[PDB]
Amino acid sequence: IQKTPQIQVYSRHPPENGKPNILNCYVTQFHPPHIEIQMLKNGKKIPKVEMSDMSFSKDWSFYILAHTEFTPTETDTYACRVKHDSMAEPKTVYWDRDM
Amino acid sequence: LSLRNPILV
Amino acid sequence: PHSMRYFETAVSRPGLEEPRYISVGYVDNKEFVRFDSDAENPRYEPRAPWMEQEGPEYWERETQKAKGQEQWFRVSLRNLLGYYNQSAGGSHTLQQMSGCDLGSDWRLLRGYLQFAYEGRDYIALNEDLKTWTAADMAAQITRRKWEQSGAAEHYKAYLEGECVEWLHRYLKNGNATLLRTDSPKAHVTHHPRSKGEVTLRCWALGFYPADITLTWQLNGEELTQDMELVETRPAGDGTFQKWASVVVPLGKEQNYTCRVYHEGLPEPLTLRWEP
Repeated sequence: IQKTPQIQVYSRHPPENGKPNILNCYVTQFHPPHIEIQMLKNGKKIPKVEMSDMSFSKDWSFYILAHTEFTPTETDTYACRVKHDSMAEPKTVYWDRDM
Repeated sequence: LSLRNPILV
Repeated sequence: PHSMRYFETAVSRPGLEEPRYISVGYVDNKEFVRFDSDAENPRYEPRAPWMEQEGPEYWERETQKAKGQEQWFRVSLRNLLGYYNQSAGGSHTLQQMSGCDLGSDWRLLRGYLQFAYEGRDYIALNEDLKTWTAADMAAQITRRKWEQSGAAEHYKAYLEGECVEWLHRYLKNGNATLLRTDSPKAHVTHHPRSKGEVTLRCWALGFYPADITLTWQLNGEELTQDMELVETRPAGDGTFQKWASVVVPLGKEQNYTCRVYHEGLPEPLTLRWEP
């Protein structure tokens, strides 16, 4: 009995290049509760990824917020890779500054 | 304040 | 309207006899207390600045009640294995929701208590706080066991006494933080979408509480069936975000206006793309 996670990757504040901000990864609507989440800068793991809160919602599906510090630039890429039982392969969602 | 379960499943 | 909830989870893991037990307290959807057995020193902890008003005795007892909970969840998980004749080689989950809503009249409106096994309805306490609702055949064994033992009487006493009591307390203590609003910092952005069609993003940022409403308008008519609406997301600082986009014909953007509705916004906002 499995639910695929939904993924949103977004900054905390309006992104401007060269200026520090916080990159979020809101993972929702999933079961089982065990999940592996990684946030990346150009395909490399970003250190010190603070895991806000394991919890679940009214429908019993679990959620969590992964966040780290990042410096938005013109040519750097940022992503959140999620591995979870429901998926046959790790999913990778890129950060888009218009989303 | 937390709640404690009286009887087992 | 005001509420208090406790979301509880025990997860049996492959090989570990102990389940991980996680308990989170909510006051009007705001996390105020947390307990994670996976912490190096598992104890209930403040998750809101107004909880600091409680003393060591409050934290000491809560933590003890939690260890008692840990044991309840484990045996239950073990008993649940047998009911559904499952193999003891994998992992399973037992979740619980309990609490109380208060109406506009700070009086009690409703008690809440519901259980789940594998993320699916198992057994729940009826609103009358006297009768139980089972979800499948396995649940009925707990139903019949609980009806006899007077379990419902005990849960009723908590959901009508202590739940109410401490919520009223938390509401007085966390008044300054809980009854606050942060109105949204909305703005419209402009991006390409397709050949001779741009897209219009109506953002709403840094707002509290989570509840919000974004609408798009063409010729004084809401564009409900044509609107890409993301679900509300936390900023990580206690505020929330949401945006809504439409696909508009190029050179005809000024025709479109964005509207924002929030309880911290006496007059609703009206926005349009600014070249």
